[PDB]
Amino acid sequence: NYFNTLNLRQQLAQLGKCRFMGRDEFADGASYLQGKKVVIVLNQGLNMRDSGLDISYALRKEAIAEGFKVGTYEELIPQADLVINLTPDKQHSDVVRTVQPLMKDGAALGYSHGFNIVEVGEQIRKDITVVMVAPKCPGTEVREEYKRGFGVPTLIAVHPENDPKGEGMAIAKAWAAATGGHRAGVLESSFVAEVKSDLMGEQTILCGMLQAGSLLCFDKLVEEGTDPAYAEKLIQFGWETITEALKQGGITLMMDRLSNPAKLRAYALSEQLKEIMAPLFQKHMDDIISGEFSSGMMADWANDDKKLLTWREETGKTAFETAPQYEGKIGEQEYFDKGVLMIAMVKAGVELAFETMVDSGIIEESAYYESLHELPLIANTIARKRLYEMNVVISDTAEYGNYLFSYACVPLLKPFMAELQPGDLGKAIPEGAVDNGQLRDVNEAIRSHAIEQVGKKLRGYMTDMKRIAV
Amino acid sequence: NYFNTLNLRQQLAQLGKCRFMGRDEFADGASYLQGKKVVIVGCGAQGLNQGLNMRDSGLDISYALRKEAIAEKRASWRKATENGFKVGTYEELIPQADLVINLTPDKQHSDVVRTVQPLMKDGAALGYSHGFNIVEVGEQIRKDITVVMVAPKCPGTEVREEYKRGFGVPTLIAVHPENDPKGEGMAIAKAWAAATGGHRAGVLESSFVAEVKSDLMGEQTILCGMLQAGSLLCFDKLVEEGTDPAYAEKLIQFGWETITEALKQGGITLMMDRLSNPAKLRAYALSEQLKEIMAPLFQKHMDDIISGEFSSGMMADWANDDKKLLTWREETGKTAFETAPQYEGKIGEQEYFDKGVLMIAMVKAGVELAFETMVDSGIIEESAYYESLHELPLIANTIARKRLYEMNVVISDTAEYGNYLFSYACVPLLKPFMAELQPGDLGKAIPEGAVDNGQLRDVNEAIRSHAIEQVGKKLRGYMTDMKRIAV
Amino acid sequence: NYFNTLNLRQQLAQLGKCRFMGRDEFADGASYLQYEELIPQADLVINLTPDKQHSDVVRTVQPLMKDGAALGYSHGFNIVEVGEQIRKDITVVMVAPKCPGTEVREEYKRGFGVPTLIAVHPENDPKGEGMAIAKAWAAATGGHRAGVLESSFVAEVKSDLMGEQTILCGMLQAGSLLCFDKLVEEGTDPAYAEKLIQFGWETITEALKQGGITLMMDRLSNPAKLRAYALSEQLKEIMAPLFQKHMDDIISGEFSSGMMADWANDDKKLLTWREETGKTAFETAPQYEGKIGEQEYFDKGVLMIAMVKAGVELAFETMVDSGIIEESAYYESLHELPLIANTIARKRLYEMNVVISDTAEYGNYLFSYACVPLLKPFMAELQPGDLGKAIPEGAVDNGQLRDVNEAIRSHAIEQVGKKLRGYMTDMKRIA
Amino acid sequence: NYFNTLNLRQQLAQLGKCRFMGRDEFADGASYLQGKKVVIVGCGAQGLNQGLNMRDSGLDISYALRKEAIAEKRASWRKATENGFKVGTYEELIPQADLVINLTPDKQHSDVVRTVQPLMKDGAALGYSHGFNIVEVGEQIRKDITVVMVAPKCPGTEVREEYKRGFGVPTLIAVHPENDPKGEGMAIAKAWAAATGGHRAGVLESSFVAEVKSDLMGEQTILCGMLQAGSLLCFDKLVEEGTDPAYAEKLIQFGWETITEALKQGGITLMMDRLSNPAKLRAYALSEQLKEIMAPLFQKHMDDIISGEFSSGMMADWANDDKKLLTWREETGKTAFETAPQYEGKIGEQEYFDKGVLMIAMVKAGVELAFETMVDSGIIEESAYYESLHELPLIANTIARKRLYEMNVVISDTAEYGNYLFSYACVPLLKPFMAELQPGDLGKAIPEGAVDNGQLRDVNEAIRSHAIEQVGKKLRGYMTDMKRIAV
Repeated sequence: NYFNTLNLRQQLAQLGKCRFMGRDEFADGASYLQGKKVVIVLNQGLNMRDSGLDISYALRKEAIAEGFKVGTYEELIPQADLVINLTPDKQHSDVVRTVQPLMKDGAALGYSHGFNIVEVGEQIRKDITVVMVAPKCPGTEVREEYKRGFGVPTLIAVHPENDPKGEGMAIAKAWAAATGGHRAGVLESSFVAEVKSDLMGEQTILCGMLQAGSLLCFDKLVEEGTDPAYAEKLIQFGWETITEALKQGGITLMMDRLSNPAKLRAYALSEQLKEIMAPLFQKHMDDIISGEFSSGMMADWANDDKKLLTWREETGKTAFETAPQYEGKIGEQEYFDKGVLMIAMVKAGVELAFETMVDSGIIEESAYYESLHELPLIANTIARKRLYEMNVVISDTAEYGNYLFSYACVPLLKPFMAELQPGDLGKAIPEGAVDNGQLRDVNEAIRSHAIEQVGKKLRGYMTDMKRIAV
Repeated sequence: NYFNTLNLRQQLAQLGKCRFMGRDEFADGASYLQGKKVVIVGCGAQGLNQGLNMRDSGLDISYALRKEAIAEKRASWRKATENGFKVGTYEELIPQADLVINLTPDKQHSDVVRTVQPLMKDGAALGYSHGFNIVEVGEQIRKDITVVMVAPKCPGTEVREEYKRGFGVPTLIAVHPENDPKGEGMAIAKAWAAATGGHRAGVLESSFVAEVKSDLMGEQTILCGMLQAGSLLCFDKLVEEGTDPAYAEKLIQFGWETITEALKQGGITLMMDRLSNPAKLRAYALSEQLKEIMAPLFQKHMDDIISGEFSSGMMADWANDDKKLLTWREETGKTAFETAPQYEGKIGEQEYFDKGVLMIAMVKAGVELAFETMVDSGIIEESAYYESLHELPLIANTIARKRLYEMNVVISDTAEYGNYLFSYACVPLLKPFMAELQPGDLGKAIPEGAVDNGQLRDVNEAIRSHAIEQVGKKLRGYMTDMKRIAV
Repeated sequence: NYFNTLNLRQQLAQLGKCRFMGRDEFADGASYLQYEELIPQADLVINLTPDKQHSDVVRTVQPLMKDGAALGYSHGFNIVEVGEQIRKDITVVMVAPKCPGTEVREEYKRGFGVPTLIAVHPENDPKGEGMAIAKAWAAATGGHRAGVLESSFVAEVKSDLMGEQTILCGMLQAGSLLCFDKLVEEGTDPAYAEKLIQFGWETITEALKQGGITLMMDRLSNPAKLRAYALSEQLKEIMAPLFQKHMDDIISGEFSSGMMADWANDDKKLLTWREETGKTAFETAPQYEGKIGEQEYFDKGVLMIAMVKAGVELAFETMVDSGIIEESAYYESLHELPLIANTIARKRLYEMNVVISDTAEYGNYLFSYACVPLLKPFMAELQPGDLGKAIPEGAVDNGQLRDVNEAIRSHAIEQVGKKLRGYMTDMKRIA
Repeated sequence: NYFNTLNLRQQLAQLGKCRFMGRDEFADGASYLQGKKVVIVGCGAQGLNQGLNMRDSGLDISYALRKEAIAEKRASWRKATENGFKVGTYEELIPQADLVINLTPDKQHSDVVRTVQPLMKDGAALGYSHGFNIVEVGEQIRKDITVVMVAPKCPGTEVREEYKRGFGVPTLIAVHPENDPKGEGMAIAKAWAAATGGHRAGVLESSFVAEVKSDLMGEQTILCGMLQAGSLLCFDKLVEEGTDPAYAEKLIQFGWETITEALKQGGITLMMDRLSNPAKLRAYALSEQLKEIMAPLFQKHMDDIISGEFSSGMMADWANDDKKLLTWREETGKTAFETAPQYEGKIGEQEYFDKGVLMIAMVKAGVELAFETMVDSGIIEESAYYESLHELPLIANTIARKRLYEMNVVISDTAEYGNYLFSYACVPLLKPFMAELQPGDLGKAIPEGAVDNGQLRDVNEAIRSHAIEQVGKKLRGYMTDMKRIAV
């Protein structure tokens, strides 16, 4: 909607904003927010307090009728310098359409995600400064990391249309610092870049790939013997185990945890998935860009979330979701060795998401964070309570997206599955000799990928930031 | 229209295609086209010229014209016959053609293609020099016809002059994806290109969309639009401030050529280096102020070009008997500069630089801005470089030959309309800017002297550090080697 | 000694001369160049006799050589290590193919060739046609087909001698013995242990040939790779002073002098070591009848792999630290290692020491009889999986794996290697 | 002596040590010395500077003077005490002292330590500011004594001046391997360097050998030797060609400083950039000719510095009562340039450039040739830079203050000897070159005007593509960051 009012050059200009900000740029912290009253509409407030800010949660009237000054809207919004609205996507219009009137002049509005501004096309009072601070973590590891004296990497942005006194960045950086983001790393992006990539990631590989992949591997393991109790155990904690290597060294390291002959097959499966799934990944990115996605989901918002719930149904009534969990323990290496197709699905999904985004004007640095960086964290979720936990930790917009994709992906891959060879999923592939040349050329192609190169450079930064704990 | 039926991802894909090909990729020269019947439609300048080259290259070239042209002893008809070419009618040469090269003016493209297709056999190839008919008009070519493009990077006849010197002009080639049934696009495309001599100087593998958008932006912005605007703005200023008209017109007519020659040898960096330190810094300053003022107008043109608002607009004029094109042509021809007498005496090379500080700045400003705007619209640097700097020295040569009149005559009608569309906007835009020119900006040299070391250092780096200077150095290198192989 | 008459600057000059020529510098080809009876009527002479009887040859060949004639070498040892003088009218050049055996011919017949080095002596190029002859000569051997390096007599000798007596042969011999005796000593049937060693090096270096150390290490399981890495380091740490000693004596000429002395002592040391070495268990051991899977040689040769990595790096490093060019060091501390491994698989150490020059052999022994003793305490503390058995394939520390992988492919020689191999791979594509 | 005891490999090892350290590598600063006895043997300009610096840094500093020097309150006594510095004798200070900084002239170095060691406790450290003692003389220090070094990259007293400004001077620290028992060398050296504020500009982790060998080369060539030979040669030339002696004396006295300042801001690149194009072209050509002629001489110097031929020869003179050093000093002071009257009128900044074409070229030739010759001898580009360009501006400031007299009086005797050693050979060497200068090379400006585009482009690249220019921009970039930290 708002994105669609821009032209190619203007969309591209915004679509490609994402710079890793230096440590010299945060030589102030939450300074610009010192003294000023900050009204949130926990994760962050708790952290910001320890930074020296005046946090105050403004709960709903009905809620505040049945350690911060938990007051209300009119009882806080007026003298508020920065209203950090963190309500669900489906209700931003209302919240913002009731909070603005109460907001004083020269105040700033705070967003966590840019769906309202960009997709819904919300109109904010020309004197209100609109900004955004979104930490890279599906859960609450932001507050946790804050305790360890460190923090999670975060993205900041300031809507051009609403930068009255030109103090958007000052507030943004201040807010980010208060959350500890400057400790890990802050990405100077934009509302448009954040929304398109975010939607792409979550529905295509961060959650979309993991749901379809879980319901495809489990179901397959069962069709091929395998004790469902044991199966479900592999699928539930697998993603997490292989993705932990992914977190430590990218796709490169993840592939190296396999035996050379295993790896090669994994690479082979990887390339085949990308061949099959490419069109779907594209369709998803294209619909996000054209605004066809947002438009469609919103139709469900006004239709009682029918689709969003109907899919909740089937999801909860799936073999995997409703299956016994093996009691015995499974070795770490066992999840790799037995999860060749899973590793292959990760590589293909990560690479395809990355590539599709970059082909749509999104900068690599940005695409990296939305197609690989958070993949681990979301995996940890399933490794706690199957898909259920995932579709609970993530927003409804994410879940809606995941279903939209996964319920299309699964069928698409039915034939492919019906062709798996022994060793692909379930039984391990024995280490052995392999063509020296093929091993060399394949190992190179992997670490040579655009996401492995930037992922390295980016992981290298976020590391030097953790070095500084003095 | 066609571009408009594409989504963000698809447009970007096309917009970004531009690879400098390897000399070895043309090992078969024009062989693929050997023994084939090549029919050229429209014997204009580029038409006749490409014909001569392709003939000298051993190809089978014959010109096809509307029966009326041949009947009326029209000029196109005489040009062909007087040049020992086989000239016939559409129904007489098209039916057995393997390659129909449409080199008629853009306005006529749709009509030409509408009568030539029916006569074209199955599997035959249709060639263009500009992708306007395909991208902007949306022309639908029969499914079995292969559509390709070969666009020599030169405004006039240098493509022939260079070929006679055993060399050539750098060229762009493309093959429309929707029309490559036998997958022989590139084969035909490379053959034709080599036939014109393009492989000797360098050939770029781009796309129809990338060629149309970048090419339109360049001509209506820095390649022609800026030169006209600048010539008029600068000449007038020169006279207003006292300079003798006859001497002022000489300064402008040959000024561009002299300073762009330096640009040719070494990009913006060298052009600026010809100036004295204090003069350089001022030029730098002026160009930055100029880029601030013109950025919106530059952007409007690029935006309108990307959105089809420009083609749509010009097509409106096509159907209006070229009213806007012709009225602007006539007006531009009545300008003081176009009629001003030319200085009798002589002007030294360095005088054009010293007395043309603003002209140098306009070139720098226009070049970077056009390049920048294009790259910001999804066009790849290589393309942007060729359409916002490479051909500038060539257009300047045209002006040094016969004022603006020559430029507008040499360039296509689409380029002429595009130029005017920008010119009649850019001149007013700069009125206030010109009103504040300081002494030395234009007309008089800035006394040589000391300059702050830090500033000269910072300005020298700002110059050669620019994206266009980087790419330029590289791309000029390639072309210099291809030319280097003149043995 | 010539090299010794030069000063630090003049030495670093020669020592650092080595440029990988291009496809273009070989357009003419052998076109330029197209007993006492032939000696006089000769355009160019090609002395390929052993280093010991080199001075003599020239001392009888010069007199017969016409004026403006050219003299060619294959090892500047006689020019650099031996203060050999030649007529100022004689143009001295060199063309030495980077291959020990005879693949210099086997490859030519196939169409390709062996990457060869060429150089011209400073004070011996009056007509200034050194390169003309060298390029034409080398071209006639098929060198331009694989790649020819433009180095110098000094750069050639100094690095050539360090390579053969260190990683190319010295490490191979000492490694074989140390490893064979250790296997047997730990139980392993001597007939089996014998095949492992004889053919192990060849199998291992094959990967090394295709993708340098990186690929060699990649053939091992992660846990085995990590162990091979550690063993590699420990190893370099210990052999360090020895490689340095060898490189240093080759620079100072303490080596060339020591061996030229044994030339007067009727190759005493050279033959005492040639014999003593044949009495070794490995040289005189029964060969397993059964078979050993390609992958077994890797999984059961961890310490063997470590010796190669360590040896190649340390040799490469020590050469660069003495003023030798990277690419120059690559072709003398890794490129030829595979070719020599083949020799050992063909006929144990006997074959190797027989193929390599007498100088090469002498050097090998000088290192072996020193290295072997040095590693005894090391070997004594080995662990299961390190040699003979196979470290079971399992999980490893993501971080440690990742760091080691990068540590391995980040080494200088691995960088140059990937590049140089690429060059040669494309020089071969041109056919 | 010592350096000669090492072999090719071993030499190159030490010879190639010199890496720029990270800002945070000095988090502790000089806290490793806070609470220890810091004694400084011998007091002079250099000494007092550092002491006063480490003083404010917070370190117990004392000055151990000779027996007589305390009885008749000599210069050293005065300078120290007057500043409120704790003074004493060797017998009452050296013992129970953690760090004994030997800041005395090289000529007396051996003897100084040959009396200080015995009194030094166990585990005590012996610092330096030049390794001529260690490297050039077989000075044997107690196996238990740690030998470190901290030599600031400034000939004058800016090490103290810049410290008072809250900044510092890039310093080069090192540690003799043969004397690092408790392996605390780097810990101390690092602290010492921080105590002089050196970490505020940039601290280079090098070695005793790299320092000596490079430090000596630069001073006797480009850094000083060239400046003296250049001054004399040009002054005599300017006068011989008709420039008023008083004006010529001023052109030379203040030219090196002016030209060299631009050098300080942007390396050879910016320096050349201050000249007019035709002038830049000529300076460039003169630079090449000058390097071809002086190559053997620069080489000889570097070579003798390595072979020990230099240190050997100078030490000989030490015993001969400094015969040569004094004779040359006397001769120099009688040169026309040193006694000539200084023009009273003002000379514009740009004039020093324009009329100093040859001076600029001499700096280019000398700088590159020195750098080139050092690198060709195993010295790292990083180390070659600081000793063949970084300090040139500072030495030029000296001459501008009091002709060559001041230069020679500021630099050490070893430096002065090296200078004369080179000068009195360079001057006769360039006599025939000077006889061939063309109009404009010296004393008169070369009028701006046209120049071949390609040529100017080429020269421009050649200039900024030189090795020293590369490392230069890199290093100067680092030092500028440490500088930009004015927070």
